[PDB]
Amino acid sequence: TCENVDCGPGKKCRMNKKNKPRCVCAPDCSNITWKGPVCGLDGKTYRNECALLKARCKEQPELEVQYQGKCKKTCRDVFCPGSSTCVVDQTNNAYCVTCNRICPEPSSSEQSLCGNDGVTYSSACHLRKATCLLGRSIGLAYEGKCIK
Amino acid sequence: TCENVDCGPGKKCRMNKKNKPRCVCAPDCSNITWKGPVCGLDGKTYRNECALLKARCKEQPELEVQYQGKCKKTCRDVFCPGSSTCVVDQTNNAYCVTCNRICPEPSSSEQSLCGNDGVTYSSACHLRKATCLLGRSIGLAYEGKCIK
Amino acid sequence: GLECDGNICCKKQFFVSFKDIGWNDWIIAPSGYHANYCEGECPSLSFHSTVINHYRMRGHSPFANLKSCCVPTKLRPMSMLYYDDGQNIIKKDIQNMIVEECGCS
Amino acid sequence: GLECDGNICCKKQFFVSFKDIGWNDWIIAPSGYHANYCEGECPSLSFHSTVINHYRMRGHSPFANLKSCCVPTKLRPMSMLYYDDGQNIIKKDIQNMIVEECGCS
Ligand code: NI
Ligand code: NI
Ligand code: NI
Ligand code: NI
Ligand code: NI
Ligand code: NI
Repeated sequence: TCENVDCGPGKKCRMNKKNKPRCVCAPDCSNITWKGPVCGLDGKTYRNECALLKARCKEQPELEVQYQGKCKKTCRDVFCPGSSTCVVDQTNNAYCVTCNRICPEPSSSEQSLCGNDGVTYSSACHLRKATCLLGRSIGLAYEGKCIK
Repeated sequence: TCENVDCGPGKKCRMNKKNKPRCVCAPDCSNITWKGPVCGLDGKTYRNECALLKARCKEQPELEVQYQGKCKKTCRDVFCPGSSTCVVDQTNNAYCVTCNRICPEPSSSEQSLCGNDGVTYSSACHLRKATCLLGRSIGLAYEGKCIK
Repeated sequence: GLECDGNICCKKQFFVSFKDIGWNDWIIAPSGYHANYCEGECPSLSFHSTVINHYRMRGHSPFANLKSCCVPTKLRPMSMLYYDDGQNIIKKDIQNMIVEECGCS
Repeated sequence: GLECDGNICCKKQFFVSFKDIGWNDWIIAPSGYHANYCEGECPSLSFHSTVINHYRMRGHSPFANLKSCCVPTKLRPMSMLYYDDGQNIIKKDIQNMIVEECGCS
């Protein structure tokens, strides 16, 4: 009893352990161009893009390849696709992202922040922008303008 | 602005950090008979029953005193109230509970179980009953009747 | 405005007995509890509710036409002792067991 | 019977943009996602739903008159990178971010 069941693209019906009809993941892996390992947006290395597509169907609907090859520590050996650029997170894992560049200019200094780099940023947006663009956390030294 | 706010029994209105009116826990602790520490149903020792009543209002609506004094390991020094009796859990913490005594008798042996005690129990209900009554896990040796 | 009164969205205090349900031999303690539930008419938020709520704003495009309803907005844990698969006695503090507050989603 | 069609309880695919919402500088990645939502009419379960559902049975006493509604019955996680309070870059796999299935409670 699956003859009649239709589960749409990406999926197929299959008889389970207790005889019942179930829909299971079955993505199209028939023309993947890159044949090697891939690094998912979850920071996990997949054996190939087919394994990533099955995980996407099964567990993480927005999981995508963020770059080709195994997931890396540091941005040294990472090539980001398109206009994306590399950052590292809290444990030094590389991620390919598109950094925001638009920050409204505040009309006072109450939003000012002092980065660990000794630089005074006009707002959180400005510090976050320099951070993404640098490639790694700078971090907040304290709120307010840096003290001279 | 709390003059007008009424939050029912167990609670009072109090002005918070950002000036807004809020309802906060305030149970009646004015005639607690037992003055000492108590062991909550969560397995936590409370300084007194008032501290337990505030936790009940704040975080665990069914939290109750399960016995007086600090929570104990082993049932050796525990006095259970009423018709309740003592069992220990997985890490040897004492709990006062009311053991179920009613088990339907199965009409076959397919439900049979072999306990770690070498005893054949007619069903899971029967093993659970002996367990609660013993005071500590016996555990399943394997499904089916014990092999002679 | 939870505890139900005279008929909107509100919390109904409600006791379930594990014996009624048939779980009194599996659950050692407690014997039942005020699980509660939400009843009535709908004329802090999770991240998902928060992002979707933005597109529910009058006149928004695209527009999320979300089926609004009286659901729990606050839940509380309860401790329980029960038998696991090896028929061992286990205690846990289980989250989300009790409905504490109800509201229109 | 989720993906919405022609009007019962069903999952509506729906994309939210963190830029639309004003969180594009706080959330580094992704830039938006299909959060989805549930729409439509209501004419596996948590423990709470399971115990209450017993008292919803036709003719049951006591009776839980639960305000039934089209809500998510299945959710999925999504990875995200964002700035924490120290403005450090953090990655997490966040649970319950996406509505995957909808059903009448
Ligand atoms: Ni019943
Ligand atoms: Ni109760
Ligand atoms: Ni209440
Ligand atoms: Ni908008
Ligand atoms: Ni998407
Ligand atoms: Ni779907």
